[PDB]
Amino acid sequence: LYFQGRNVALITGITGQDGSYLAEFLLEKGYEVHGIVRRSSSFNTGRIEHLYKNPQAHIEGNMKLHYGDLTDSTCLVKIINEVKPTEIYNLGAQSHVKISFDLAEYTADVDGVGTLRLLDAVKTCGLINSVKFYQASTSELYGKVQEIPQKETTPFYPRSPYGAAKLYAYWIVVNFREAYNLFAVNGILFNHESPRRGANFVTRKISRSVAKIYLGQLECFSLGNLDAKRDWGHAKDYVEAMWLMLQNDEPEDFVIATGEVHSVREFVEKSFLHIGKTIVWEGKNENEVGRCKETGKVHVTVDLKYYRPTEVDFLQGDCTKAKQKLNWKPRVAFDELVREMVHADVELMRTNPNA
Amino acid sequence: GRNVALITGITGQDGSYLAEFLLEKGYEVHGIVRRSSSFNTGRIEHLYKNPQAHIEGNMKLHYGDLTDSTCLVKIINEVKPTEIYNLGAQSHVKISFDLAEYTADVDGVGTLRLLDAVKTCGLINSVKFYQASTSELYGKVQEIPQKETTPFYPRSPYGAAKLYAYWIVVNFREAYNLFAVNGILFNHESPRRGANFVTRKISRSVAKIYLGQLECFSLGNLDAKRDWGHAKDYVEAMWLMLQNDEPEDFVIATGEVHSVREFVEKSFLHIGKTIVWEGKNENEVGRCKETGKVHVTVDLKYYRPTEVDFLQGDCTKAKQKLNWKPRVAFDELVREMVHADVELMRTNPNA
Amino acid sequence: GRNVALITGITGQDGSYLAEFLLEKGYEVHGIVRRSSSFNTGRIEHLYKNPQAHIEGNMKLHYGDLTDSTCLVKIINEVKPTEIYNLGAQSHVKISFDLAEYTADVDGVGTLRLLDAVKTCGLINSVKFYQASTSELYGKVQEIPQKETTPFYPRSPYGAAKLYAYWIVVNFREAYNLFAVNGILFNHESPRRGANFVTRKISRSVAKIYLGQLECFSLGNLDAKRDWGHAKDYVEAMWLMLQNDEPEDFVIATGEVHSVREFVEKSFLHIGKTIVWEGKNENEVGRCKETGKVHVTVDLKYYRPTEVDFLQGDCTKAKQKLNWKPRVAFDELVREMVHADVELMRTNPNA
Amino acid sequence: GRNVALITGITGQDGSYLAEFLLEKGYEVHGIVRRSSSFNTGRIEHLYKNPQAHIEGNMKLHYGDLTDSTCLVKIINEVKPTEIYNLGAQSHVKISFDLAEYTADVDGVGTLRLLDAVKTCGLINSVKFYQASTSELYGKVQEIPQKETTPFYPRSPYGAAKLYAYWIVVNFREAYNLFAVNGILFNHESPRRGANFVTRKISRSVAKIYLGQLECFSLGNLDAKRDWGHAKDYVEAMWLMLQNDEPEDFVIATGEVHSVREFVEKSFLHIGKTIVWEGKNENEVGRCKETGKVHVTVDLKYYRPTEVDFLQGDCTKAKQKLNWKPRVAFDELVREMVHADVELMRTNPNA
Ligand SMILES: NC(=O)c1ccc[n+]([C@@H]2O[C@H](COP(=O)([O-])OP(=O)(O)OC[C@H]3O[C@@H](n4cnc5c(N)ncnc54)[C@H](OP(=O)(O)O)[C@@H]3O)[C@@H](O)[C@H]2O)c1
Ligand SMILES: NC(=O)c1ccc[n+]([C@@H]2O[C@H](COP(=O)([O-])OP(=O)(O)OC[C@H]3O[C@@H](n4cnc5c(N)ncnc54)[C@H](OP(=O)(O)O)[C@@H]3O)[C@@H](O)[C@H]2O)c1
Ligand SMILES: NC(=O)c1ccc[n+]([C@@H]2O[C@H](COP(=O)([O-])OP(=O)(O)OC[C@H]3O[C@@H](n4cnc5c(N)ncnc54)[C@H](OP(=O)(O)O)[C@@H]3O)[C@@H](O)[C@H]2O)c1
Ligand SMILES: NC(=O)c1ccc[n+]([C@@H]2O[C@H](COP(=O)([O-])OP(=O)(O)OC[C@H]3O[C@@H](n4cnc5c(N)ncnc54)[C@H](OP(=O)(O)O)[C@@H]3O)[C@@H](O)[C@H]2O)c1
Ligand SMILES: Nc1nc2c(ncn2[C@@H]2O[C@H](COP(=O)(O)OP(=O)(O)O[C@H]3O[C@@H](C(F)(F)F)[C@@H](O)[C@@H](O)[C@@H]3O)[C@@H](O)[C@H]2O)c(=O)[nH]1
Ligand SMILES: Nc1nc2c(ncn2[C@@H]2O[C@H](COP(=O)(O)OP(=O)(O)O[C@H]3O[C@@H](C(F)(F)F)[C@@H](O)[C@@H](O)[C@@H]3O)[C@@H](O)[C@H]2O)c(=O)[nH]1
Ligand SMILES: Nc1nc2c(ncn2[C@@H]2O[C@H](COP(=O)(O)OP(=O)(O)O[C@H]3O[C@@H](C(F)(F)F)[C@@H](O)[C@@H](O)[C@@H]3O)[C@@H](O)[C@H]2O)c(=O)[nH]1
Ligand SMILES: Nc1nc2c(ncn2[C@@H]2O[C@H](COP(=O)(O)OP(=O)(O)O[C@H]3O[C@@H](C(F)(F)F)[C@@H](O)[C@@H](O)[C@@H]3O)[C@@H](O)[C@H]2O)c(=O)[nH]1
Ligand SMILES: Nc1nc2c(ncn2[C@@H]2O[C@H](COP(=O)(O)OP(=O)(O)O)[C@@H](O)[C@H]2O)c(=O)[nH]1
Ligand SMILES: Nc1nc2c(ncn2[C@@H]2O[C@H](COP(=O)(O)OP(=O)(O)O)[C@@H](O)[C@H]2O)c(=O)[nH]1
Ligand SMILES: Nc1nc2c(ncn2[C@@H]2O[C@H](COP(=O)(O)OP(=O)(O)O)[C@@H](O)[C@H]2O)c(=O)[nH]1
Ligand SMILES: Nc1nc2c(ncn2[C@@H]2O[C@H](COP(=O)(O)OP(=O)(O)O)[C@@H](O)[C@H]2O)c(=O)[nH]1
Repeated sequence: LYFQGRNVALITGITGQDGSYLAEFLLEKGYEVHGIVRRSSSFNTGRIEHLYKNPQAHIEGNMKLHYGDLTDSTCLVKIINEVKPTEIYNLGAQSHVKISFDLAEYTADVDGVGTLRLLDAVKTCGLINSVKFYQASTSELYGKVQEIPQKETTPFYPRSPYGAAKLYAYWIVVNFREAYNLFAVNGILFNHESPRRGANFVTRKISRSVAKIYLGQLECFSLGNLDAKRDWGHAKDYVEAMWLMLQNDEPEDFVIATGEVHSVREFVEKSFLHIGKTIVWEGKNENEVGRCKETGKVHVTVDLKYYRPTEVDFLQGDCTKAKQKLNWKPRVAFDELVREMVHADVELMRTNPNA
Repeated sequence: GRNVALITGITGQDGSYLAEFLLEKGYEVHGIVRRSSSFNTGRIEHLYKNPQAHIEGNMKLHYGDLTDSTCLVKIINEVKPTEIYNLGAQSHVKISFDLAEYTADVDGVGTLRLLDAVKTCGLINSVKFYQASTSELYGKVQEIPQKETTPFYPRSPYGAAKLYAYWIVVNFREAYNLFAVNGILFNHESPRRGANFVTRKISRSVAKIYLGQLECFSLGNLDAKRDWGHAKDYVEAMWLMLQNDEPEDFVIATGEVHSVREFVEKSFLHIGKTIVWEGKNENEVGRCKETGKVHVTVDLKYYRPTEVDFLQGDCTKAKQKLNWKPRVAFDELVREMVHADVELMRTNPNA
Repeated sequence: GRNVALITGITGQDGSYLAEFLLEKGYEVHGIVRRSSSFNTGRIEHLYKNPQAHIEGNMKLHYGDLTDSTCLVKIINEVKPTEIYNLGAQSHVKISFDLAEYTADVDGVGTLRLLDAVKTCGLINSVKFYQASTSELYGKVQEIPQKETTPFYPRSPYGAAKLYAYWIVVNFREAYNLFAVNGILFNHESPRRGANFVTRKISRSVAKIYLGQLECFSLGNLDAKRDWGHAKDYVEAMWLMLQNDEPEDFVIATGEVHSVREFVEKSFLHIGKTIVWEGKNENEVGRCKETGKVHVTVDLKYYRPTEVDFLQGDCTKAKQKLNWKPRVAFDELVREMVHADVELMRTNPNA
Repeated sequence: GRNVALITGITGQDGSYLAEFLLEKGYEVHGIVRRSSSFNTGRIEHLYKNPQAHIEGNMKLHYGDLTDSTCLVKIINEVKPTEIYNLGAQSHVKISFDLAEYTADVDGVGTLRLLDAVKTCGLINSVKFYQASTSELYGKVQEIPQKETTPFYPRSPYGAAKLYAYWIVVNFREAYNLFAVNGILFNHESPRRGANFVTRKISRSVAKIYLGQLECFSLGNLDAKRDWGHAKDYVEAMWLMLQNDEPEDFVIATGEVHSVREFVEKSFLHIGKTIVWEGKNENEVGRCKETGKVHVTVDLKYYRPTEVDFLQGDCTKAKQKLNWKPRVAFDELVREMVHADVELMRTNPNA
């Protein structure tokens, strides 16, 4: 049964980057934390296995995991009915934009309709007035940005099947809030990174590749659009904002961002500086290369296979509303983020060159 | 010289008028029809070459479903259309609250399945694609009237699914140079409109009352306001949007607003009865002034959890670029629908 | 005790007869109806309390779909049935080859969704569940005649989907002690049979030929042999299966076999014509002895890629345990269908 | 000629051994990999041309999912494989009871999606298709031993989904003349086996106990009896089936039966411990004879609602027609698995 003082979180996507930090953040506050984990042929729990009570035996304590999938309605109802959460964080998703162009229907089913399935499970279980629901929305919703900077009232313009699926999810969450008075909020989070970031997102790809070059495991790597500009924060700061949004007296949507913009090119330059290399760019378009000023070796090339058919050229978030209402502020700035990711990947690649 | 149209949703209101419109222009018209335990082709069976033997001529029908990717690829490969009109949908807003996932799968993901089939079949640079978008996208309207630059604010699972479809069509246009357009059509009605949409519900019920086959019927929100046009005028806009030199999205509307209550009042005037209202909210009833008899009541079961209170479309862009303009105005629409349902109900009291 | 039935597929042939059968026994009958752009309730509209107003009495209808889990849970939680008859299906074998995935989703996974909805609602010990299984499971028959223990060998995507449904029903029975049964029904027909199944296609076409509305029609495999009963007899067997003390699977059939050719011959005799066959394979035609006119041809588009040549059911187990026996035999079934279709086609040549 | 394999499920146990096998035979090997938030390629990363940079040579990987029809068509159309091995599946029986619908969509309908992609792509005449069928199809075994003609009786949602897949493969073979075969493989294990299948759970746990990193572990049904072979031997059989001149289904098994209890006993013997059993049912424990410590308990949460008590395969047909025989017998299998897991746990106590 529900009672005041019992805090029970259900996290979809607990094995991902954000889920892993959010689980840690909520455990520290004394929550019982439940997560939904996909069945996989090998365990996919590497980011959260340190949160077992006994990590050698994989015995659970205050973090409890359940097999499920956002495409299986019955499994979501069974889990929610057993857990009776006070807070639900829907972080599960096919979260990669480039992959969404080749997996557009799967991305729609998980990222769009899966949000509806989870909301519908809350309603089926009779929990509409018992649970607070956080939806992981995204600055990708702004796509071809209609305003600079982007805030909660900037109109959406998605540019991928991922963005379209997340737009459905955004509005179905609003509809449950308005139709049924579910406390449900959209966190419109701008890009956020960490050493736990998926390896094929651009920041982690750069930090991994720079680490491999530093260690002699790699000579060169390829990127797509060097001129893309992004607002990059640290995932550990942003999961705190997710929790603050469910602590708010009223269910409101918020932009969470740093408000500071950098290019992919700058992320590359700063990463290489951390291994003592100055990158000099030469050429243009798909023939642009990044050369080490000291040695003259080409370390970065461009490959059109990494371009997106409809690029998101520029993102910059204005989080004034969150600063005023939630008293949220980012604590990690861009330069520290880059150093932390390169440093962590150098250590990772030293231990395991196949990592 | 080749004009081959493929219409999903050909059995519905709009598909039936669009089929007639394209046949009149000499198109070969193909339609996708759902398997049904009884035939669902009543609106188009007059377009068979031999309607007694159900033998096809220039309108050809194919079993399929917007939730079955393989069947869509198979049909598009066989037909090789030059124009595709995606009119198929679970199109009812109230039903979408109880069938939210089905509505997402057909109206949202089904649009992606059809676009993906176009791409799979190698047609991305030859076919022109029309998406049936909707004024329901404006939902809780952010401007009056609503135009192409008015932000969307959907208010039902139908609206949210159609918003996904709107943007996935834009993405296929922008990513792959598909000639694909969104028709943002405001409400449009006809004697072929589904019986549980408000206008046809009213005209059917008023017809039955005129013929003494019914005494009373119940509605939901009487003060909802809508921009109502005639479906036969609007399918022409769909075709015009694919004739345009460049693929653009357009609002199609009359720009004139009336309430459900006004549709009731005008419908009853056509059968010689003046409705006067008494009471409030779910206790409001509509009584014939001349006889004192109650003919209209309100039932909360017909309300929607999140209502769309007001729609009024501004189709300036379509007027200027497509030269489209509506022909049937509200008063004629009501008269036409009441007259047609009187003729139908005369033939069959159970209709 | 409470007698509340939930019928999926209530608008179909069997659902319409089962609803009548259960209403006569005093049940409250609930059905799940697909949203459709025209109403699909023609077989059951006479069961409204007021058929002119479409007001429900003891038969109550709910919009839903076997591919929407949430909707199924909502309906089962509202209705709390004591008996569930899962008759809803894409039931056409030929169309299943073009709609294989949709047929799997509705006929196979939909049965699982309904069973899971029962379990989700906490009714696993409180409901009896009937699954509409089919002689198509025997496909390439491994025994003649076929009984409950005959090994299955399906021959179409419909057969495969129904076989999944058969085994998931058995698994719910064995794993969770659900009172769930498979009715393995052989072909059953009626004047309400879908028009594109072979028996109704023949009876409709013979009627149209009698009335001068049609000259000729085409069939597929004339040599297919079937065990054909009357749907009205067979819905009684479904009910008897849920009255049984223990959940058991049963074959329901006549045990008598006739060819499609024979059904054609007997149907034409009821309009006073003796059909005489000439030619072979795709060139075979049936000609009226009295007039010399060709009335039947063969068209390969009606062949199935993997035919089911022969079905003959052995219903000894049901005769012994349920005291079930069919009341309508083949000759009376034919007469009834031809007679009903002449009446229908006289009233409407486009029917 | 051209030898290009497409392996779904390449990241799994069998896919990793099959990829190795086909690369050694000179094939270009393509694999479909699911998007995952961390890479799921641990079993095959040594097959990159440069494993430090994850650069591909003769093994090429493609993102996809068996539930996404468009992605399968794109991959198959790009690869143009000569052989397709459908190993991708939710392959865990206990998990299938909680994930019944997902298991149906991937293991059942996903097989149809892959077959339909072959057909869509025009490859029906140029590809050989292997389906990963399973002795779980026999479930409550209807013959002992089980062979190709033994009737199936599945006992889980996994079994039911794989039964759908088996018959849809047969139907593509018979309807469209696709060279498509069902490998009916009995249980096969290796040091790459998923950690929550019973053999690998035992070997992992015995290794952790040996190294003092675990005290005890729990099992479900100790008395279940299985036919266990080595995955490395069995992937050769898959390839042999597609080398056959005619498409036939084959049982692949050892024909030797052992219990879970015996697997436990033999595993502990390899670390120098004699397990002795005391108690009954869920209170049964396995105790070290030497030290008196309890190392094995029983937990009903690992029981399946409908167990498969006994499997024993008869692979006479494969021995005659394929000249296949297993190289690894049960005793060596146990030894290899415990030794491998000891070596793993020495490197990483959290493994
Ligand atoms: N990081 C950003 O910059 C950012 C910005 C805004 C919004 N977002 C959104 O925020 C959320 C978390 O981001 P992230 O960076 O943590 O993404 P991530 O690392 O890619 O984690 C995705 C999670 O979702 C799970 N998942 C995927 N498909 C699923 C399914 N069908 N059913 C259930 N679970 C499934 C994954 O499981 P596996 O481990 O099994 O793959 C993983 O746990 C996502 O919804 C993402 O779209 C991210
Ligand atoms: N009328 C309006 O005021 C209005 C306004 C803007 C946009 N729209 C959109 O315009 C389009 C047509 O409107 P309408 O009034 O003609 O709607 P309609 O009469 O309800 O017709 C709906 C059509 O879609 C078909 N359909 C439904 N589910 C399907 C599925 N799963 N697969 C394939 N076909 C399916 C229906 O087939 P059955 O006959 O088998 O049910 C019917 O042919 C719809 O997309 C509607 O949402 C309508
Ligand atoms: N008649 C036989 O000889 C025979 C023999 C053995 C087994 N069966 C099985 O017995 C059952 C009834 O047979 P029938 O002859 O009555 O079939 P039918 O006339 O084709 O009726 C099929 C019913 O299922 C409904 N339905 C179809 N797809 C649906 C979906 N996605 N969600 C919900 N409902 C859906 C149809 O609704 P619409 O009206 O909207 O299409 C109709 O009510 C079927 O399962 C059939 O496969 C028939
Ligand atoms: N081993 C046996 O004893 C045995 C006996 C007979 C038959 N089988 C069948 O043989 C095949 C392989 O067995 P295994 O032991 O190698 O199983 P496994 O280790 O569990 O591998 C399962 C594979 O399928 C992939 N997969 C899961 N869901 C998928 C999806 N939705 N789309 C695409 N790929 C997906 C998995 O990817 P992730 O790595 O991303 O999870 C993995 O590559 C399976 O079909 C299994 O059912 C096994
Ligand atoms: N541990 C690990 N790391 C990998 C793997 N593949 C790539 N990377 C690292 O990922 C980062 C970005 O590389 P990318 O090419 O931008 O990533 P993609 O995900 O787009 O493509 C990768 O897909 C793989 C998949 F199997 F998923 F299809 C393979 O095809 C691989 O060759 C390809 O690079 C870099 O740091 C890589 O080292 C892998 O299997 N295991
Ligand atoms: N021919 C016909 N007309 C019908 C039928 N049901 C309603 N109407 C007419 O439709 C108009 C609107 O009535 P509504 O109540 O607003 O329509 P809904 O679709 O919301 O609800 C209807 O659903 C039916 C369904 F079976 F689909 F669930 C039944 O439950 C029916 O009782 C209910 O009215 C009016 O003019 C009606 O005459 C029917 O079966 N056959
Ligand atoms: N009332 C009505 N009857 C029809 C219709 N089409 C066929 N029949 C009658 O059905 C019987 C069987 O004919 P079939 O050709 O064996 O039926 P199919 O379902 O295989 O094919 C039919 O499909 C239709 C569909 F639209 F669904 F795709 C059209 O293509 C139609 O031309 C074709 O006959 C006969 O008695 C017919 O008179 C129709 O639209 N309305
Ligand atoms: N490396 C690793 N090994 C694990 C993990 N969990 C279990 N094991 C090992 O698996 C073997 C079998 O254990 P089981 O309990 O029979 O396995 P299940 O898959 O049924 O259940 C497991 O599910 C997990 C999941 F997150 F997936 F839900 C967690 O709940 C975990 O506590 C539970 O054991 C043993 O050798 C374990 O060491 C893990 O996260 N990482
Ligand atoms: N993932 C990825 N992104 C790249 C690459 N090269 C440039 N980018 C750009 O980097 C930006 C951020 O991409 P990503 O990290 O995947 O996050 P996104 O904002 O969700 O698309 C996008 O504009 C990409 O187009 C590359 O090799 N991989
Ligand atoms: N369908 C329907 N709508 C009603 C009824 N009573 C009032 N309305 C209102 O009429 C308006 C138009 O409804 P509808 O014809 O279904 O078309 P919509 O604009 O797409 O929702 C909506 O605001 C409804 O809430 C009723 O009985 N049925
Ligand atoms: N539906 C249909 N079946 C035909 C036709 N001609 C021959 N048949 C055969 O009649 C038999 C019964 O078919 P049908 O009535 O559809 O029921 P089924 O037994 O479920 O396939 C099958 O063997 C068909 O192949 C035809 O024109 N239509
Ligand atoms: N996975 C698993 N199986 C167990 C356990 N204890 C007993 N078994 C039995 O071991 C047998 C083989 O199980 P498994 O390795 O998962 O493969 P399966 O034959 O496909 O079910 C089954 O009869 C299980 O019930 C356990 O803890 N885990």
